[PDB]
Amino acid sequence: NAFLEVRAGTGGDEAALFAGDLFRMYSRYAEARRWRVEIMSASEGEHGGYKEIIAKISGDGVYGRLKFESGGHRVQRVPATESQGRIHTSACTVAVMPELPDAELPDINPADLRIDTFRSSGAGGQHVNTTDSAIRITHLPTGIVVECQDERSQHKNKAKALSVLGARIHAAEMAKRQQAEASTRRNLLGSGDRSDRNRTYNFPQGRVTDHRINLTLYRLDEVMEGKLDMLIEPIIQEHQAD
RNA sequence: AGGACCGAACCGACUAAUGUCGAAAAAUUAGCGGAUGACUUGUGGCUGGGGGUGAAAGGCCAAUCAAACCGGGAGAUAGCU
RNA sequence: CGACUUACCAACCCGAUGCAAACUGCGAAUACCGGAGAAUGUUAUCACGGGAGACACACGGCGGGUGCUAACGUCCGUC
RNA sequence: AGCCAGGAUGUUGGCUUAGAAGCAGCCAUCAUUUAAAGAAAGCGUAAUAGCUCACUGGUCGAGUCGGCCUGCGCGGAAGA
RNA sequence: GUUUAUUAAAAACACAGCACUGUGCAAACACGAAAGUGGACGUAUACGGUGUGACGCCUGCCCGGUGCCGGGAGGUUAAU
RNA sequence: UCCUCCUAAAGAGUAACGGAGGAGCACGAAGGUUGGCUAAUCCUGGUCGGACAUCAGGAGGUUAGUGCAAUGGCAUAAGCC
RNA sequence: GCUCAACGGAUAAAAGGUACUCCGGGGAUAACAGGCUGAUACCGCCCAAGAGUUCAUAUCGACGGCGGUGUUUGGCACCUCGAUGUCGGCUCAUCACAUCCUGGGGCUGAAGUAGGUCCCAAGGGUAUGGCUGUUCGCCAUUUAAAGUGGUACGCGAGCUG
RNA sequence: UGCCUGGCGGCCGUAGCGCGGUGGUCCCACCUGACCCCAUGCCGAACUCAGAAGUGAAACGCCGUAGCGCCGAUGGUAGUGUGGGGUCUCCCCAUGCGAGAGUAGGGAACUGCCAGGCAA
RNA sequence: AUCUAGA
RNA sequence: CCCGCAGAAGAAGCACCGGCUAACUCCGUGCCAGCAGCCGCGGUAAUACGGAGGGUGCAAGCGUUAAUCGGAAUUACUGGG
RNA sequence: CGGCCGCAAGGUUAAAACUCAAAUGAAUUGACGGGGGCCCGCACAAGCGGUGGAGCAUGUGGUUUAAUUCGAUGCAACGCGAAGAACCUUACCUGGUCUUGACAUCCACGGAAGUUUUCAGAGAUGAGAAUGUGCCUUCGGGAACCGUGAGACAGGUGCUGC
RNA sequence: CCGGCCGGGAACUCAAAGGAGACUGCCAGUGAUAAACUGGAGGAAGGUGGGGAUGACGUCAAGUCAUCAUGGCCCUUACGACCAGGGCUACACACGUGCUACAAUGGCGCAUACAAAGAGAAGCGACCUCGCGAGAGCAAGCGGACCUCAUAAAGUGCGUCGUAGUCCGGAUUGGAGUCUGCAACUCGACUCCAUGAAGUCGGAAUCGCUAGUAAUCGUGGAUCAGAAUGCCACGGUGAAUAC
RNA sequence: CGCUUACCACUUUGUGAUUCAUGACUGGGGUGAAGUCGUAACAAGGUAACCGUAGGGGAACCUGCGGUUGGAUCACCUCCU
RNA sequence: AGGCUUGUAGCUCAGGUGGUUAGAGCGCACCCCUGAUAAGGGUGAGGUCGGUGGUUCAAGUCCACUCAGGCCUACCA
Repeated sequence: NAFLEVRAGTGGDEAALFAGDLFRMYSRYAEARRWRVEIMSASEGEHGGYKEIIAKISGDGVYGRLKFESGGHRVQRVPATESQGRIHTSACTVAVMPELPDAELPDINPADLRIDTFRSSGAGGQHVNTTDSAIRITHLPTGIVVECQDERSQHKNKAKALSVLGARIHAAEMAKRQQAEASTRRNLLGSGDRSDRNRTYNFPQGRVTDHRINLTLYRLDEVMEGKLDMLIEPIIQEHQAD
């Protein structure tokens, strides 16, 4: 499965209105091969279409069919918000991120946990001077200690020092996963500007050129309702070339 | 000139050691702060106990103070020892 | 809207087998109330009157709650 | 129970032709030679090979193997 | 500068300065059953109280609550 | 404070900050008496009507009802008219 | 005529602080320390699917089981309230061994050098500084090694505070 | 006294359900009609009256059959009073009492008082 | 109130 | 510094070509690749990018870069506001 | 920033890196003003009947499909191109078939054109069988048609109305 | 034989040709004694009489390369050509223009009146008969001022229904038809019989219209074998309003 | 010769002045063929704009006080000029 | 750890006490205004009321049971 996510680039009104019409294109493509498409979030534009539309597509090998659409898509047409009638060039950017499911974020294995019970500091009287009532727990494979020294009994210090320990293994993992989301998305989502990045869509000539495998399909009605079979297929051939 | 500076008398009491049945019911020895001032001091007054006085700590009021001391109600009361 | 099949869960009834302090179509020993009969017991029994103490219990046997079928623990019953 | 003994075959199986053959799965789990033995447990393989095993003969030659009811023991069992 | 004499000398207290408020003098307020004395032989540039604490840049919004103040209509209301 | 069950050891009684639940009312009739009656839940057939309204029959025999918590009861009925 | 409901009802009518405190008492009842216990803690053992290039058992071992010690926070409140000075440091130690080093072995997924792990062994040895009152810990740099503990988490009629 | 039938019982499942037949001269159940006594939260279905033509169907009774209930030993086991014992949160021994379940089986009742019909 | 970016 | 010898024999690149600036068309790409002193070219028919042909400048040199002055009467005294 | 000045707010004196090939002044022709004046229009006001609600006809978008041909898409597209889609038209799809071709000129040979008829196939088509062999004379040929051969090509309702 | 059907006649209606006609010609006022405006006469008509064609320089990088033509590019055993079936008519919906209605100034039944403009030969098609009706048989005429479509309808008279989702409305459907065409299934039009739904003047907004206009009523043509509620034209009746 | 004295070079400590690097964070500036919030300015720019200064405000800004024309409309009332 | 109090449309809240019926603002969908967007105007849909089980004729409500969020308390030693 995959996350198809189309952010609009240059031409912030027009390419919003066009990112509507890439989302309808792969929308028309996923309905052809019978895949579930679902708009998880959609920031609408000003005059139609979207500034970003991240929509999970599930199905049967969605990622290998659609991993080649990440990058820019430069759009030559006369716009809708054009009262002088000249050509304007814009761009949309697409990313395709794979499914990547979840596993249990803490392994709460207390055989890894060095439980350090020591004497409390602060106030208490003769109780502080003698009872320990303070606990460091050290998750050894991660090196995250947390010291809970809150209450008089050490048990309600220890259960707290296992709750906050579990939440810090959980948040310190979720920053690795969430760190690697935008680490890869930035590399795939281009700079947004029209320097050609992985296709064109040239409506006055009627032509489509994917820069790699310099295809020169003149279709543009056989592309704008799915039917990009001839678009993708030589790319997967010259991707199984390596 | 100065609630100015350094410093004895003088007033005080930040620090350490000694002393803790001591030389002393708060001292000594070596240092220490103020030292013409809102200073300090002699002698005589004046305020009296739910009252005094307090640059205010519940501090001081005769070695006693979150209510003096003495005599009385009184042989209080004591489910406590 | 005719209808469709199933690698699939499963009510009642049927047969077999278990559990229950707050289940009983069964049901003890003991205990308790009552009457009859000896024997033994310095009337041990009861009612009324004077004087109290005491109302902090503890462990061990058994039947239990509770606790971890922990405690020289804690709470009951009986000895 | 020992011991110079013997202890295969097509089945390099077809089968998932990536190897599996006795030795990662499927599995069927025939039958020959027969004094007798299996279309098979474990190592070594990349799998082979290689070392072995239940069984069958000689001689030696007498009991031998494994359970139940049990009695007492042993280990598990380390402190200031 | 002052401070718990006899375990605390400080960041506490006080201070100059600022503000709010009360007081028209037989002053408020205080000590006094009371006469009376202080305030002050002073009179609002004076005096008492409360907070804040030189100096510099400043001191925002809330009158619902609890006070204080002004009002006096209507209701309730004492002795009579 | 009170009611019901269990603990509570087959009379009664019996503790715990033991386990579970209710009460601080209702009713001039839901009281009395006489007379009459018998459920719950399923199945079959049936107008809209339905798994669940009313009908008829059958199975079943108190799994119902009892003004309200639980125990004890209750067809001679204490339940219904 | 009373949610006199704290329901055998003290009033017709009543909230708090005291680390400024005081008195009468109690170890009838708490904080420290000892005790009995062992939930918790730490340390062993059992079975074994797996992890280890095949291989359960060099090494780890899930789901579950059985015990030891009296160190931890606890349970109980048995001793002490007509007083049993309570943390850390300093000086001084002393025992246990479940050994950190040194000494002897077994296995190894042991070529060597170096290791891992397990058994025996307590004779001696076992840091110096920064930070924090700190124990603990983090860090720097050593070392053959920087052991875990009992001793009122030893030691104030020895010191400090 | 031999056999029916009705009432009132005793008794309370060895007695009650099933399944199979069996009776109508009386008795009983049905059944006929519903002026009127009387009734219907509608309805002579039930309750009440006046009857007998018919039927033994339904019920009621009787007889038979184990398919079920049901009753149920003997012996053992469980518990357990009292006294001792242990390898103690549970067992044992001596001793007294002794279940429940299941088994062999038992079993489709017995019995009075009166009244009517029969054979005597 | 606003009307991006290719004479 | 002179003769012989012998054979056209041993001897031409570099920049530019849209306006400024002398010198043009075709093909290749299609805001890409790229150029550029400024103005600006390339968005499918490019005298501006790359190659060909042709031309233009200069020449054993040609171009870029760097530095100075000039044009800049854009530091003005000559010679400005 | 540094100095000086100020109680402060601040003032005064006064740069640099960097960025862009512009910024500016006046004046002109327009366009625009929720600036002015004068006019105009079914523009409003004055009246009449409607659309939007219903049902259908028709066009369009959207969606669907194998194809739902292509174009027009404020005013100035939407009963428009279309003054008329069963077939044809038809350009679209599915399936069958053809390639100098359904369409024209050349070159070469052959074969009058024309009629009639049968078999297969959805049909295009192939496979045939009859039938006539006439209009001018180089008469190895003319002129109307027709089949084969390759090449010059024909063809395109393919693309750009930027 | 009351039929402009016959003799006949050239008045008139009409038919086209040529001509006259209206030009601020006339008058008064008013105005810079100027253009011009208001009113009045005459006049069928009054001041561009009512209508139409006729579209300046330019504006939209407007529309069409699919009417045609052409630059460029492209395919040229294909995107070219032929053939049969399908499609351009699909249907969760939205928008535009229309047609029919919601009724009683109306529906239905009968009798009856009053036009213009057109089209017609591999056409229009009488007459007569048959069929309930679309239509079918023979068929006269006419390339037409004569013959044919072609009964004009709203109108008027007389009944009738009495405000009902109805004798309103006509969708939708079922059955039988008829025409044209080789062919009516997707997908034609029209008739007959049964069917009889949504609909009771329509939200916010919104359009056309100043006179024979709006509104309403019927008719004809092109396209065309058939197939319009569209387009193009024609006449009937015929308003309110502008301060 | 030696010794000594004064002068003085390297060198060493003290505290500064300056410039050059460097610095967690921070203030404004510039550019960017797209973003968010508004519309402050250009017409009387829809409240005339702008200068100084003060106060407030998400921001352009808004408001006060003074000033300038580098501001438009003036047969709309009314009529005397 | 207890004790008290939230959970209702896509978001923010009433509705809960008081047992029988689900609303508001914004958002969203559709149609007008507009050259076009915003604003605006007209029309509309949208909930098993945090999941679980009882009582009751009936659970959004009433009692347990939790789950996610919030505040308070957690002291003398």
